[PDB]
Amino acid sequence: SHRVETGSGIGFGATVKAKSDKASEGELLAQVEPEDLIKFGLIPEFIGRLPVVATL
Amino acid sequence: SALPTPHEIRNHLDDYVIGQEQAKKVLAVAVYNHYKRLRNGDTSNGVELGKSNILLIGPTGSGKTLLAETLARLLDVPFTMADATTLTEAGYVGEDVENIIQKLLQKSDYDVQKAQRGIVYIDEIDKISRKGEGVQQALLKLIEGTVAAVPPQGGRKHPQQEFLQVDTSKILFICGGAFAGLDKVISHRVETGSGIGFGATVKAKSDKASEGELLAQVEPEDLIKFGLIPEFIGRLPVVATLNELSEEALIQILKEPKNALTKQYQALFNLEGVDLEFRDEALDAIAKKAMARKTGARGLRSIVEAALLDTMYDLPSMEDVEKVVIDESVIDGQSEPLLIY
Amino acid sequence: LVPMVIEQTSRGERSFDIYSRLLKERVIFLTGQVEDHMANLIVAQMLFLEAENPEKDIYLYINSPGGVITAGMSIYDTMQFIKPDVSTICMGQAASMGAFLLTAGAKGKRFCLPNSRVMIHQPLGGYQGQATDIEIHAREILKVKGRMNELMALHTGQSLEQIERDTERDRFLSAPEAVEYGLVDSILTHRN
Amino acid sequence: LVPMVIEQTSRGERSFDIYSRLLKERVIFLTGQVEDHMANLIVAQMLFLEAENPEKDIYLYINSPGGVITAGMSIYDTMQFIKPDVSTICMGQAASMGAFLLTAGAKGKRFCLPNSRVMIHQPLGGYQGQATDIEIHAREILKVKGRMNELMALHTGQSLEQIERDTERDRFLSAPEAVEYGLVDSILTHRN
Amino acid sequence: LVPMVIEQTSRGERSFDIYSRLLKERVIFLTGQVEDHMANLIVAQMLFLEAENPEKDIYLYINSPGGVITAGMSIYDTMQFIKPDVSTICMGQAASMGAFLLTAGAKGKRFCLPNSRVMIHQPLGGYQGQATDIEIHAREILKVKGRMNELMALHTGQSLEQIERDTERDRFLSAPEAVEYGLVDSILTHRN
Ligand SMILES: Nc1ncnc2c1ncn2[C@@H]1O[C@H](COP(=O)(O)OP(=O)(O)O)[C@@H](O)[C@H]1O
Repeated sequence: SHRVETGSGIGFGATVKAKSDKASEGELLAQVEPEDLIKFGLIPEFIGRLPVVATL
Repeated sequence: SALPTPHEIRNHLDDYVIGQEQAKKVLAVAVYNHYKRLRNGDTSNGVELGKSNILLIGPTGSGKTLLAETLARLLDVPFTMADATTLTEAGYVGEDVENIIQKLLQKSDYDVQKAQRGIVYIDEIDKISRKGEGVQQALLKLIEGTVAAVPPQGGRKHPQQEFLQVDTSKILFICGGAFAGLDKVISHRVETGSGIGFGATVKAKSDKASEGELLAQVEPEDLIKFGLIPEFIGRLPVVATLNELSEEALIQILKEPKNALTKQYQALFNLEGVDLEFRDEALDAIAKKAMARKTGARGLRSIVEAALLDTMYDLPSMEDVEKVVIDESVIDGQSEPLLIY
Repeated sequence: LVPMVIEQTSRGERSFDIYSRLLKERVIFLTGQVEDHMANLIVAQMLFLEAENPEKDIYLYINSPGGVITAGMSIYDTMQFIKPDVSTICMGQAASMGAFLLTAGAKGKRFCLPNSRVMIHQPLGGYQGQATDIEIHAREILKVKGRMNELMALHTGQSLEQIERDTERDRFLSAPEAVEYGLVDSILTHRN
Repeated sequence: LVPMVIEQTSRGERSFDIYSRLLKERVIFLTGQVEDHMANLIVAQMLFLEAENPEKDIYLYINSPGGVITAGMSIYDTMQFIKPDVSTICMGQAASMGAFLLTAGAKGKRFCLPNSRVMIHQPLGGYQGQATDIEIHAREILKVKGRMNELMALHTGQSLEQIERDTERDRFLSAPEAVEYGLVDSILTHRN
Repeated sequence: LVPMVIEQTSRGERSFDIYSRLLKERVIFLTGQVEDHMANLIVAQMLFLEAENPEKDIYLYINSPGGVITAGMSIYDTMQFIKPDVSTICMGQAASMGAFLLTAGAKGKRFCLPNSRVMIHQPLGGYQGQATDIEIHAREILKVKGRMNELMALHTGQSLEQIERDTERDRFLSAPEAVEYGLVDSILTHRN
């Protein structure tokens, strides 16, 4: 989300308040990128050895 | 086995790396020297030739690790890497710096000659700066020569009973990192010191060259403002800057490199008897998608794979198909590659 | 008393004021009468926010009874000069300068709350002295009125003549009526 | 002088203000006469609280003798806009503006102390000038009067006619009486 | 009241004031009536910036209705004395002293926003006392009038005679008209 989160965090309708509110789950996981795995705590070499990823 | 001249090293490096012309020359002589000396122990005098470390200051997904990896492949020598953020001072739970020596020897296949002619690649040097300092103090010595006790474990548990000591004064330490913010520091020293205001210069014109040209003007003082202790900078005499990959670069990277993604998919489809083409229109659009999501060069695989996933699932179960022409609409998901047989 | 808030980050926890915390989210508050000191503060915030990201929108919450035209124009010029679009939201009251600054936002990003009130009128002023000096000041304020009406007609879309007649005296407009007049583009009633 | 309190957690000790500490617990204080400066402060707190947890309820303590209509509507619109429910608790007194923001809380989450006092009346105002200008302001305030009564009837569940007759003059309602009128749902006496 | 901001760098995080943060970027704000106290503060800012880098330009944003002559001339002499060039930007309003400090900036670096007003007039004064004392003060203010006009003609490029007639009474000038007179060199409307 943080990678694909654009706009402010606090404010009126213009701002996106969906942060906590659960709307969709598979949608975000489907657009997963190796860059995201880095933040999660996975060394680049390891995530670079697994090119394919299957979201369930 | 005469070492490859700098020109040869550069010409070949271009094949697998598009751009970074200045850094290519820097990393060409630096290695030509680091090995020209090792192969000549004496100097027809009493001189004792030293070592010159390389500091690769470039942006993310620019080809820092690739250059270090592809440069080692031109020759036949070991290659290792690390991560500065995974190290800590002594006395703490954090992994010790000596551990890096262990990994280096393992890749060397339990040998000293090879390990002595190895090219370690520290990374993520940034973010361990002042307010960090302790971790930079330990590395400060290893990079400029130090004997270290190598735990005897591995091939036949390393029979040598002297912990297989290794001199760390012949290992080319290519310490890289993406110094996020240095561009601003340099701008305040080489141009107007106003970043905010009606007369300042806000970077919103998609000037990807700005970071590259700014970094080229880097000086040691600029690194001091970044946090890097003066001693560490002195240990790294050579500095090579990398530019920011633009849309044109990515387009070239998809076709020009010998191991280009396009060629890879073309090779597997040729094994099935079907040909594959990539319209230039499709290629530029793919590049724009990467910049939009800032995925970088690493995200190219994901984009092309997603567009060819369905295709791969149907090609082996079909007959008479002998050619495919990927169009601009295929990648976005609004079309399906036409099968013209 | 302004309450404090904690922001959790990688380096740790950072303390911020309620107003400063919202400034980090590109939110500027325009409260009270418009004066030189207050206007310069808003200008500094706009210029500051532009540097971090010139492509992110800026939100300006307007709740004011009005003010001096000179100070307001400083904010208006700054809004149009900076690259990022400025979104204006009306909460409570919006007077002559508040409404002028409210309709000066980016087309399609001018919002208003359902129970908000918008007022527009002609400029006020005066001068005491010789007739020659009065003539100079009289012509000066007249040009300002024409210059303000021209800008109001541009953003709202109404004709210059209509803006002139409607601004001869105080004109109160609600959120729906404001949309018809063109002072705002949408009304925010409920989240999403 | 506001006292300083300590919050113990497994992150480090942090000294907070009595009001700021309660803000972390979704508690907002509405004290004194309602005006633009304090109204914008309450609005900022509401927008900040929904960012931390837009599902948890927000508590608003109301002890005020009333205030400006525009300032209060800013808070009312913000309350009904944010996703989380706003729980209103009346301690001390709640006047015209305080009562409007009290009954504007989430249904079933409006509370009042046993000795609290509530008051409701029509809006006040006035204007000095030309007759033509007086008619403009006279019609504007009348629209507000009707608009406030309509909203009051919606939340209280009473008829628009009853509200107009009762709000013609000052009407004092105790906590037990406010429950029958609909301004509140229950009364808090002891911690059960 | 004044918002706070943070500057993230490799070294760490530093909390800065909105006005102090802009000072690092060589930006000085001249807001409100000119006086000795505010003028001294501006002078200190100029001298401090000169010490940091005597080769980088300094930006001065002018929005003021005028003030004391002595306080203003202190800034003028300080701008010309320091080696760095001082760029002046007119925002909203520039009165007699504000306009004198606007045209006093470095050539080619005097800017003005499109919706801005500039006023110039002869200095004001007075004195009560003996006749012989009035003659001394009366003769002194006349020198200031001529001395100031000589500087305006030098920076603007006009003739002393033209300045005398124009400054006899209040003369309002817009941004386009100021460029013709030479008070400013360019108009800033949009970035790039
Ligand atoms: N010039 C280039 N040519 C080919 N591939 C590149 C180039 N630049 C980056 N890449 C791609 O990026 C990846 C390596 O990124 P890298 O440069 O190591 O990032 P960082 O510099 O942040 O460590 C490789 O998978 C490689 O294919």
